[PDB]
Amino acid sequence: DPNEEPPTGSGNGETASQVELYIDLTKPLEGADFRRYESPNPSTITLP
Amino acid sequence: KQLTPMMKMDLATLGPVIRWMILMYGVPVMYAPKKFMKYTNIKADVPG
Repeated sequence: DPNEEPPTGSGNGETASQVELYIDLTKPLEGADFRRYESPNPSTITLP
Repeated sequence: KQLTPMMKMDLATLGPVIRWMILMYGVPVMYAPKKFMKYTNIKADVPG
């Protein structure tokens, strides 16, 4: 179709969106607080 | 931030006397020092 707009923007290797998706897949559970699971403290409840 | 709540620890029995101690570990932390203020040198002679 001579009047159909061809897709563009395929010349940017290692696109930022691809990098973000790769980070989301290959590194899950990043920024989570797991310190509670290695605590030898018998008291796990916070009180005044 | 509480390392442990207010707890009671039993001491050694060196005779017919019962001993124990009460302990607490912690520290207060404020993350934004510029969201607090204070008034100084206030005069109030209500006691007399």
